[PDB]
Amino acid sequence: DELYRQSLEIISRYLREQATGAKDTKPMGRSGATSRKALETLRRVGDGVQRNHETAFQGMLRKLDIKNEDDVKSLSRVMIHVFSDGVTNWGRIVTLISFGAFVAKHLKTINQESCIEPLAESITDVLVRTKRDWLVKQRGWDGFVEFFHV
Ligand SMILES: Cc1n[nH]c(C)c1-c1cccc2c(CCCOc3cccc4ccccc34)c(C(=O)O)[nH]c12
Ligand SMILES: Cc1n[nH]c(C)c1-c1cccc2c(CCCOc3cccc4ccccc34)c(C(=O)O)[nH]c12
Repeated sequence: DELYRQSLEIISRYLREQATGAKDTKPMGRSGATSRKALETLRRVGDGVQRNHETAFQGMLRKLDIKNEDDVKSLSRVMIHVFSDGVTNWGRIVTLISFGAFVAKHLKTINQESCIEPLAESITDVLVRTKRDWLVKQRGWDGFVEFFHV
């Protein structure tokens, strides 16, 4: 599943980098050129989403109890419901991933750096399960990068 693999690469890298501060230097798989600009776009736009929605993000983070990987999987119930309701557009997707980064940074501060990879898998699973046809119609990550271009 190449859309899943590329999406997990992009989402995983962004959440880990936000949480640790460090860029992951390891090589990308294929479509790495698109994955790179998608990461550039996340750093640029995603960082501002977290600032601009800080109150709402902190409020949702308070409502989440994440003690183990079973609780990461339980979150996916909230993620599917809130993300499935409403209009589909690239703003929804960048919000989904930016709140992922906001949660991963918290998970690192509480010594749960380990839940970050499962969190990224859940986010990617929800994104592709709910929006695969729309994502393909929009040229996937090439569409994401074009949308936020400039
Ligand atoms: C119109 C609407 N209704 N509901 C939702 C969700 C959206 C929506 C639609 C599109 C984007 C967003 C965003 C991201 C922040 C602003 O986006 C941009 C940032 C930088 C350059 C851009 C160049 C072109 C277009 C957007 C850009 C948000 C958000 O952060 O809250 N919401 C968006
Ligand atoms: C409550 C509220 N008020 N104003 C805004 C902005 C928010 C808000 C706060 C947080 C996330 C969102 C989303 C994305 C869909 C739901 O994503 C998640 C829900 C639960 C756990 C998660 C753990 C990791 C990653 C994603 C998660 C939206 C949206 O889709 O429009 N809005 C959100």
